[PDB]
Amino acid sequence: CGSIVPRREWRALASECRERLTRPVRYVVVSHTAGSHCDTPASCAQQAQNVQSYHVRNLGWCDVGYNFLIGEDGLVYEGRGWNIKGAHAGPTWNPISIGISFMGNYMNRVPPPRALRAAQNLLACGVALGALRSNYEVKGHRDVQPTLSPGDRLYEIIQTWSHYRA
Amino acid sequence: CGSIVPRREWRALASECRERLTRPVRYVVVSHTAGSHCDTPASCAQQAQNVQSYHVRNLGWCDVGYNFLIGEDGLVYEGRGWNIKGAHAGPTWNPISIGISFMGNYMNRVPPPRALRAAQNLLACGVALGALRSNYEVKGHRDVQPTLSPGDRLYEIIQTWSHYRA
Amino acid sequence: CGSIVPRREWRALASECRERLTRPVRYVVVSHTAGSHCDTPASCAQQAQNVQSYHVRNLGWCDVGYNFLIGEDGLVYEGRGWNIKGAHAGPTWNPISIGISFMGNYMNRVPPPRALRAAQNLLACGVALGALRSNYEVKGHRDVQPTLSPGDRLYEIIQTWSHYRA
Amino acid sequence: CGSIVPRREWRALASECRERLTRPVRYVVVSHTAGSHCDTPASCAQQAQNVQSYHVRNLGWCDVGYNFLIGEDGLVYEGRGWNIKGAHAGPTWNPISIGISFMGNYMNRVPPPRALRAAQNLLACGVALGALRSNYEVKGHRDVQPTLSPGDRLYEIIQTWSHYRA
Repeated sequence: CGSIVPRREWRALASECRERLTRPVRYVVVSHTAGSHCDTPASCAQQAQNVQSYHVRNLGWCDVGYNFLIGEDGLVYEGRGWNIKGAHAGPTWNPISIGISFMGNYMNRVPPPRALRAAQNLLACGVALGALRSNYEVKGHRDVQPTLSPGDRLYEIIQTWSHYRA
Repeated sequence: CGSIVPRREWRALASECRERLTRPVRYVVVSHTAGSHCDTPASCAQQAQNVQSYHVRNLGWCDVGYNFLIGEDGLVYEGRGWNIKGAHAGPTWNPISIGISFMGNYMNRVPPPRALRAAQNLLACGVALGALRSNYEVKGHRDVQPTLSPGDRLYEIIQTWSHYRA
Repeated sequence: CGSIVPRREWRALASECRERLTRPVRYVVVSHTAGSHCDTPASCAQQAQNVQSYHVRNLGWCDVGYNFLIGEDGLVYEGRGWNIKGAHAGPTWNPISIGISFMGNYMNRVPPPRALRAAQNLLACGVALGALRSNYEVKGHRDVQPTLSPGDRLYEIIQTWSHYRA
Repeated sequence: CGSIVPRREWRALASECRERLTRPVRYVVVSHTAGSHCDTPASCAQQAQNVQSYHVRNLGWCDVGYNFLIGEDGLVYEGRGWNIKGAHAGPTWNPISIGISFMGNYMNRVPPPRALRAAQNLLACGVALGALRSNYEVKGHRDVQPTLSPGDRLYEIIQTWSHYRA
C-alpha cells in the first residue's frame, strides 16, 4: 500500500532507533517541517535527506523525527516507518502517535491536492497494514504542543478531515 | 483507495464514452506510450494531455485510450477509469481488460521504482474496490497484439510480477 | 466427427479463457470429477453445469478446467474444446495436453462401457481433425499430479489402452 | 517452537528445490495425502517416504510437494518447510502459501485430536518465527483447487478455525 518512497531511495542515513510503537495505533499528528519546500521527486528526495541531516548530525537523534514526510511532488517519503516511535510531538504524544509532516511552511500557502491525497492514501494504508486502528483520530501539531505548526493554511484543511477529532 | 490524479487536475477533455466493463474484470494489459517521458507532476500532467489529445483529436476515440497512466513522477493519472471500456489492445482484449500505460518508450530504459510501485499499488486498489478479480492476470501488450509495447525492458519487469501469466 | 454436446446445449457460462494449445497436441490426460455421477442427458448436462460452477464460482477460474467431459449418459460435453488450454493437470502438462474427465467417482465403480466408448471415440475423432497427433500418449491424472484421479477401477482400465504410456 | 521430525529422521531423499517463498507468508492450504494413515512414529516416518517417493520417483519433482505433513501419531514431519516453495495447490497458491498435508483420508473420518493439535501448534510456531503473518488465512485445498482434499470431515473442522477464510 501507500506507494511510499523507501528510506534507501532518498539516500537516507541508516536509522539507529529502537523504541517501538504499541500498534494498533490510535493518534496521528500532522505537522509541517517549516523548511524549504519541494515539488519534484528529485528535489523532494534531497529535502527529506536534508531534514534528516539536521535531526541526526545536529540535533543528535537516531533518525529523522517524523514517521513519514509528504512532498508537494505528491509522494510519501518514509521516515521511521509504521513501528518505530516518533520524535515530533513531545513525550506524551510520541509513543501513542504516528507523526507525519508536509515539506514546507504552510502559514501563507496551501499544500497541493496531490500531497493531501497522498496524506489520506497513507492513513488508509495505515489501517490496511494494521499499524493504525480502523477509527484513527487526527490532530494538528498546535493541538498537542505550543507551536505555530502545522501552518495557518494547512491547519484549517486538516480540521475538515473525515477522521478528524478535536 | 489510491492516490490517483483525477481528470480535472491534468486538464483533460471531458470523455464522451458510455460503454462499460463487467465488474469484476479478469485481465490487465501493460503498455507503453512509446512517447516522451515526463518526471515531474507538472510535466507528467502535460504528457497525459498530449496522449489523450492524440487519442481524441487524431484517432477519434471518445477519450484517452488507456484506463490509467503511470508517470515517472511516481503518480497514477486517471483515464477511462475502472468502469469504462478501454481502447488499448484491439477488440478481443479491450472489453475484458484494464489497460495501463507507462508514459514513455521503455525499449532501452527502465521505469524508476516509483512508477512501478504506483502501478502495482493501483492494481491492489483495483482488487480492493472489487473492480479487478483478486486472482487478476497481468499480460504484456505484445502478448495480446503483435507490438513492441510495453518495450523490452519494461516487459522483463512485469514478467517478475506476482500476477504475470503469458 | 463428434457427437459432442456443445456448450450452449448444456447451458454453459461463457469462457473468459483465451490461451491456446499448439495443434497437434501430443498428450491426453484422463481425470475423474470424484463427484456424483449421471446417466441421462438431463442430469449429465446439469452435472457439467455444476462442475463448471465449482470452477468459475468457488475457484474463480475463467471456465471449467477440463477440455471435454465424459458422461455415463454416453455423451461427451464440450468444455474448453480442442484449442483452449485447460486447467486440469498443473502447468507443465496443461499446455501440452487435452484433459478429459469422467463425471462421477471411479474409485469404487467402473465407468459403464458406453462412457468408455464415448471417450475412446472422442480421441479417434480428435486425431482425424488434426487436433491430436496420430501417436498421442495417454496419462492418468495420478501419473502427472498427486491425486487419486482418475480412480482405481478407471485407472486399471486406461492402463490397458493402446496409446497409454506409464 | 520445535518438535518436528526432520527430513534426516524420516530419511528423506536430498531435496533439489531452490525456489524460495517470501516471508512472512499470508495463506495456508490444508490438504490430505488421500491414502492410508499412520499412528506410530515408525509407521509415519515410513508413510512420508512412500509419499515423497511418489512425488520424486513417479512425478519427477524436485522434492515432496507439501511444506509440512501431519501424522496421526501426533507429530509434524518436515516437508519443504517454511522457506521453500511448495507444489501442492497450482502455480497460483504455491508461491504465496504453506501447504500442510494430513496423512490419510478424511472423507468420513476425522483425524485424532493429537493430529489437530500438531497442526494448530505448527502454525503458531510459524507466526512466532515470522514465517507466517499474524493474520494468516487458512484455505482448504478444495477452496483453491479442483479436489475433495482435505476430505469432508477435515474440511468441516478447518472451517471452525480462527484463521479460516474461503
